[PDB]
Amino acid sequence: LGKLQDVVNQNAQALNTLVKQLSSNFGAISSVLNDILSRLDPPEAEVQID
Amino acid sequence: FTVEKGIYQTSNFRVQPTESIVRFPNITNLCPFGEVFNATRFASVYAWNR
Amino acid sequence: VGYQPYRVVVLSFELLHAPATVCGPKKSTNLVKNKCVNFNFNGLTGTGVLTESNKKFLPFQQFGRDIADTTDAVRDPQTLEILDITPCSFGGVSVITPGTNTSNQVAVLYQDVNCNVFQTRAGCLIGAEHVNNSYECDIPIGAGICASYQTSQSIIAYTMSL
Amino acid sequence: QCVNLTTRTQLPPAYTNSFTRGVYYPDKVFRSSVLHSTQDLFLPFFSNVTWFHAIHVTKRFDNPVLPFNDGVYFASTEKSNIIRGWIFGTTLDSKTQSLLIVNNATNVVIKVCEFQFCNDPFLGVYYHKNNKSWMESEFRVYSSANNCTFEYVSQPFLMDLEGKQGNFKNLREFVFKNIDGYFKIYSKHTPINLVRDLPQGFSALEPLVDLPIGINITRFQTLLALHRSYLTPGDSSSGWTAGAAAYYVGYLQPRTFLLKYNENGTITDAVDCALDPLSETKCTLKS
Ligand SMILES: *[C@@H]1O[C@H](CO)[C@@H](O)[C@H](O)[C@H]1NC(C)=O
Ligand SMILES: *[C@@H]1O[C@H](CO)[C@@H](O)[C@H](O)[C@H]1NC(C)=O
Ligand SMILES: *[C@@H]1O[C@H](CO)[C@@H](O)[C@H](O)[C@H]1NC(C)=O
Ligand SMILES: *[C@@H]1O[C@H](CO)[C@@H](O)[C@H](O)[C@H]1NC(C)=O
Ligand SMILES: *[C@@H]1O[C@H](CO)[C@@H](O)[C@H](O)[C@H]1NC(C)=O
Ligand SMILES: *[C@@H]1O[C@H](CO)[C@@H](O)[C@H](O)[C@H]1NC(C)=O
Ligand SMILES: *[C@@H]1O[C@H](CO)[C@@H](O)[C@H](O)[C@H]1NC(C)=O
Ligand SMILES: *[C@@H]1O[C@H](CO)[C@@H](O)[C@H](O)[C@H]1NC(C)=O
Ligand SMILES: *[C@@H]1O[C@H](CO)[C@@H](O)[C@H](O)[C@H]1NC(C)=O
Repeated sequence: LGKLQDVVNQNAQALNTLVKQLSSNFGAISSVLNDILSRLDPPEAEVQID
Repeated sequence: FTVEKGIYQTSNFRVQPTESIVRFPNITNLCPFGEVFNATRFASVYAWNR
Repeated sequence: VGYQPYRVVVLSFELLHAPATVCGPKKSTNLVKNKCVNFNFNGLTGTGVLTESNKKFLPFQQFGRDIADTTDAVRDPQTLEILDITPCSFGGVSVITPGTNTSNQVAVLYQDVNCNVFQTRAGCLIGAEHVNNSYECDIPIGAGICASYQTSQSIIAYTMSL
Repeated sequence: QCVNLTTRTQLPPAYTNSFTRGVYYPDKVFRSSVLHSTQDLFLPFFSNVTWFHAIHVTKRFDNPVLPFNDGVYFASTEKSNIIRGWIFGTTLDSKTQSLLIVNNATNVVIKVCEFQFCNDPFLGVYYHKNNKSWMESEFRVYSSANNCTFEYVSQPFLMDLEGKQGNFKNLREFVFKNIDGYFKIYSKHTPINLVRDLPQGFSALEPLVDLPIGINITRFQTLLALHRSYLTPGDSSSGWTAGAAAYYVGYLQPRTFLLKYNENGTITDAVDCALDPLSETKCTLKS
C-alpha cells in the first residue's frame, strides 16, 4: 500500500530529522547547551546560546 | 472569564530528580608512579624531569 | 643540616576546559534503580530511570544508542550490568472543565504520566470517578474514553457509547 | 647488535584484490538493528592491496620499510606462527620515538623509545640437538636506547615456535591508526582453510589495547622469524629457511561506510558510498 505507507514514513523521518537537528552546532562550538555553559561563563557564552 | 466545556492544556509536568550519583571506577586503583620519588638518580635544575 | 641534598618535587595544577581525568572522587556511591535519578557515567549528565535490561553488551563498549540515536543504554563499571535510560518526564497536564453556570469543580489529566484517581489508557485522570456504564460523551479525552458531568452530581469518566 | 645480509635472487612483490576486508568498530557505543553511517578511515572494498611472500621454497625475504599513511590494514594468514611483531618510527636512527611491538613466546611488551634500529631486524630460532623443540636465541632487534616515557605489557599470549610447509589454518588481521597522536589497534582471529585470494566473508575487528603515546608516525616495518635447523649451516648469509607465510599490507583512506547492526550488536555487512553507484544508492537511502 503506497497511500497508507507514505503518511507514516514521512512523519517518521520528520520526527527523526528533529532529533538530528539537536546534533548540529548551527555554527557554534558545541551542540548541547549544557557543555558550553560548563566550559564558559554565561556572560560570554550568551551569543552561543542565542 | 468564561470557560466552556472541552479539553484544555495549561502547563507541563516535569519530574525533577532529587539525588545525583557519580561512580567513575569500581574501586580505586592507582597507577605506577614510584619512579619520580624512589629512583637511582634524578636530574639537575638546569634540565629537570617533567 | 643546611647544605644537605633535598629532592624537591613540584606538583602544579592546570585550570583549563577539560573533563577531570585525574581526580580523587568517591569510588562507588549507593546504587539506585527504578527511580528518576541523575547519573554521570563518564560521558553524560542524564536524568532518568535505570531499568534492568535483557540485552548483553560486547566486552569492549561503554554506551548504547538506538534508532533515534539517543543515549538510552549504559554499562555500569562496577560489576558489568547493563542498565537502560528512560526519561521520567513525559507530556504535560490537562484540565477538564464542565463549563460555565454548570459546575465549579474540575479534573486534572496527565498526558503520558503513570500514577478519585483513575488509571486511564491516556495517562492519569484525577478528580473524576470512573463508571462502568457507557453513555454519549461531549468532552473528548482520548483512546475511546470521555469525561462528563452527570449524577449530588460530579465529574465522571467512562467509555463513550457508539 | 645486527648483521648485514648477502645479495641473492628474490621475488618481485605481488598484487592481489581485497574482498570485503578491513572493517572495524569505529566507536565505543552499542548499536542494535540500526544502519548508522560514520566518517572514519577504512579500507575500501575491492581495493588494490599489496602482497608479500615469506615462503622459503626460492629464499624469499622481502621486508621493506613501507611508509605509514593515515591508518594501515595488515592481514596475515598465519599458520605456523612465523611472524612476530611490528616496528614504527620516522627515521629509526635514535633521534625520534620509535616503537617496538614484539609478541615474544613468553609475554607481549609495548616499548616506545629511541632504539637504534638496524637495516633488517629479525628473530632467530635455533633447533637444539638434545631437545626436540624450537627456541628463540638470536634476539637482534636493536642496539640501545637513551630515554623514553611510555611502556606497556599485554597479556602473555602463547606462541608455537615450530614452522611447517603445510596449508594455512588461521587468519589474523591487524589495523594500526594514529589520530591526535592516539594509537589504535584492532585485531580478530578468524580460522579459515585457504592459501591465497582471501574469501568474501565478513568479520568486524574488535580492539585489544588502546595506547596514548602522542607522537608522529610516517614509516613502519614488519618483523619475521627464520629457523636454523640442522639442514642449514646456521649462518644468516645465504642459507636459511622461513617456513611458509604470507601477509597483506593495505592503506586506509577517508571513506563513508554504512554499517549494519543485528540484535546481538555486531557488524554484519558494510556498504560504501564512493565505490559503486548501487552502493551509493544503498547508503544514501540508509537501507
Ligand atoms: C570492580 O571491583 C569489584 C569489587 O572488588 C569487583 O567485584 C568487580 O568485579 C570489579 N570490576 C571490574 C574489575 O571490572
Ligand atoms: C621511597 O623513599 C622514601 C623516602 O626515603 C621511603 O620512605 C619509601 O619507603 C621508599 N619506597 C617507596 C615505595 O615509597
Ligand atoms: C505504573 O506504576 C505502577 C507502580 O509503579 C505499576 O504497578 C504499573 O504497572 C505502572 N503502569 C504501567 C502502564 O506500566
Ligand atoms: C462495572 O460492572 C462490572 C460487571 O462485572 C464490574 O466488574 C465492575 O467492577 C463495575 N465497575 C464499577 C466501577 O463498579
Ligand atoms: C593493481 O595495480 C597493478 C599495477 O599498479 C595492476 O596491474 C593491477 O591490475 C591492479 N589491480 C586491480 C584490481 O586494479
Ligand atoms: C621477549 O622479548 C621481549 C622484547 O623486549 C623481552 O622484553 C622479553 O624479556 C623476552 N622474553 C624472554 C623470556 O627473554
Ligand atoms: C627524554 O624524555 C623527555 C620527557 O621526559 C623528552 O622530552 C625528551 O625529548 C627525551 N630525550 C630525547 C633525547 O628525546
Ligand atoms: C610530527 O610530524 C608532523 C608532520 O611531519 C608535524 O606536523 C608534527 O609537529 C610532528 N610532531 C612532533 C612532536 O615532532
Ligand atoms: C543473539 O541473538 C540470537 C537470537 O536469539 C541468539 O541466538 C544468540 O545467542 C544471541 N547472541 C548472544 C551473544 O547473546
